[PDB]
Amino acid sequence: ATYAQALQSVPETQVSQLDNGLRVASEQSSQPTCTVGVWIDAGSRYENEKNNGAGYFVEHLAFKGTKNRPGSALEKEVESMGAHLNAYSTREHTAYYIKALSKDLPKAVELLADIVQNCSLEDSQIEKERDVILQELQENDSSMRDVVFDYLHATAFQGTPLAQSVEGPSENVRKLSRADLTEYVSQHYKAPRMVLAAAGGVEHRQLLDLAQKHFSSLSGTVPAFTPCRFTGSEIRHRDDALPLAHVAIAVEGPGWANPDNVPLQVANAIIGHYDSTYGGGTHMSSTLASVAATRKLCQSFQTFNICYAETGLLGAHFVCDNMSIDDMMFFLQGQWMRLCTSATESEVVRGKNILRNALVSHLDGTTPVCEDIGRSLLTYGRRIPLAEWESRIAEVDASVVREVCSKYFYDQCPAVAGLGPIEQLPDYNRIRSGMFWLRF
Amino acid sequence: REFGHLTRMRHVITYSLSPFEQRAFPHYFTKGIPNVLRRTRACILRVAPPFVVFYLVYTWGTQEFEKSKRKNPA
Repeated sequence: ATYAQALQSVPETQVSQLDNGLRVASEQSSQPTCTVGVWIDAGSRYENEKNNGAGYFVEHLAFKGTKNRPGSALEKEVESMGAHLNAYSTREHTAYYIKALSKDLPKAVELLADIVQNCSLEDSQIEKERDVILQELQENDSSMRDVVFDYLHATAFQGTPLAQSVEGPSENVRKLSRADLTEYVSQHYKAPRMVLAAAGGVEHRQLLDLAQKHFSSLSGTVPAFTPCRFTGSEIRHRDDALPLAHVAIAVEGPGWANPDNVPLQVANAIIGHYDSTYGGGTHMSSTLASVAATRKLCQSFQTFNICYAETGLLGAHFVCDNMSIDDMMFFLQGQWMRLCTSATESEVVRGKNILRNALVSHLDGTTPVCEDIGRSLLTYGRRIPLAEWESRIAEVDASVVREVCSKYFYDQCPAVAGLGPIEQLPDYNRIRSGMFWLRF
Repeated sequence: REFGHLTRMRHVITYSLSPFEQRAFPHYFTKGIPNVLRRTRACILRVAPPFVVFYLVYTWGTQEFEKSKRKNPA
């Protein structure tokens, strides 16, 4: 039991492929509980200006009713056997997964096969779901973090489908005829862009049998996204009545490919995260976190590595009062250039340990394992074993971190998104000038 | 009087772009010249006449001084 032995003791995720193109994957270890989910390659990145929000509407109507199971009866079958049904639709992925018992796996697939292929799309359900979506859009408007992230996506991927929000504009939600939903399901829920992931106590042979028996009727054997562009800009929503000032600044990072993710994820791990309710505070290793805790300069800050296929957003999002935005910008940018110019070996080792803990802690529990299987099959084209992750972490050193940070951070036009009392946010010229160090 | 509490403002959305992604001289002559003519037309009627009356009085004073220096046939 020396980590490496444990890493090679993790059961592998066998992958099979039906004729239709559905990629079936399973990982049985011990558990009597399982998480089985269909991952679609659909999302807001694929919808055009008129179809924006169609994926959200389809996800909303997926569980309400099907063809074989009329309406609420579906929920009954989920509740009667104790299964928990859930769905999430990010910008480039969609997923419907149920957590059930190992015994209920033959049924677990069937309900899923009902949801993805033959939904109901009942007109009255659409009519009520329209109001539901409008109110949910209001709730998300109240969500200041989500609003800031959507603003960042809008101002970074300007003029591209990536800038489109997942929920879509409120004007679109009104029209959204049933024909549009049917067309979107037809040309975005095809078999090749499906991964049937199943974690927990599922046998891959049994999964293959059920998938073949329940998914063969799907389309067997074209807009396939386009490389988006980065437009370094900023959107400032000066709303002084808001209590805090949410700010997010990001740069063009790597994609799902481009192994530079591994070093950069280390560098972000060096910056770390911290909010008001934390532990050591001033004693934290991160210089930014220590300074913020010492001077009470923040109520929160986080480092994000949002990475899509062709590109992605790599940066930091912080929540602070109106009188600390400028100092925060200075300290965050200074930490970025400190990593770019002189990373040091000890900091890189700390980041490597933190990132090692991240993957293993995340890959705990049936649902996160199934989600990782689906996301890895869709994005990377394979489920990357934890041993390969360990090797990639090991290959990262101070020089590699310095080089990759200089490639992605040093002298780059950033995309900024502020919201709240953000009048003290430094002007974009000042922010960009902070992205190059005269001393170096 | 410094950034942070200058005033209060709400519901204002502002956009801009990096100086490294947009032209420094976006059609400097396509709309620059029409703008110059527009501003010139706006200010010419209220700027010129005070200067033109000065031009006339300067010329008249100079010519009258020269004439006065000439002899006045006596």
